[PDB]
Amino acid sequence: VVDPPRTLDPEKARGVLKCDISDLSLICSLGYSILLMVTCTVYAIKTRGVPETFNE
Amino acid sequence: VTLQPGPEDTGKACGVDYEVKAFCAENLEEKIHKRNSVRLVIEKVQYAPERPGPQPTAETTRQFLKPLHLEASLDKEIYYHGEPISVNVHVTNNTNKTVKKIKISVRQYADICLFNTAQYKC
Repeated sequence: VVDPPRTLDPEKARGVLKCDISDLSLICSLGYSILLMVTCTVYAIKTRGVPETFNE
Repeated sequence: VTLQPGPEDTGKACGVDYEVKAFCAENLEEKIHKRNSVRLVIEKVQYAPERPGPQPTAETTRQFLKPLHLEASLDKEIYYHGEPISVNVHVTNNTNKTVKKIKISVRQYADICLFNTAQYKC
């Protein structure tokens, strides 16, 4: 809501369509998901050899 | 072995047990009446070995990011129910750290190893 929903010309002669946001916005959005993934990996490696329900 | 039941457990307990059952029937594979049947529970047990084993001892060294060295030992290996357990601890601290508390505990482990089941520790 702070930045509601452009043409970018990287040299050459043709401008390409894009969303208003840079890709740094996308990476910052994935910043929380990467923390979730790190937490899940740590929790799944510390348990590891749990033999329940066919070693799930 | 019988696992301790809960407040609201009603029927047969969990664990492993043995019983003998004598019945009267025309054939073995067809039917067992309640009137013609006697059931008795029998316990298979083990008792303490007569020869004591080695003295239990343990040692660890922890160096942080000069070590801290901990040694622990017991007086004997085989104990009887209701008898005290004496543990001797010896700590040497060459570090600049300070041990605040010493926690000593006796813990039980139970392995349910028929289905794929986690081990019980307490």
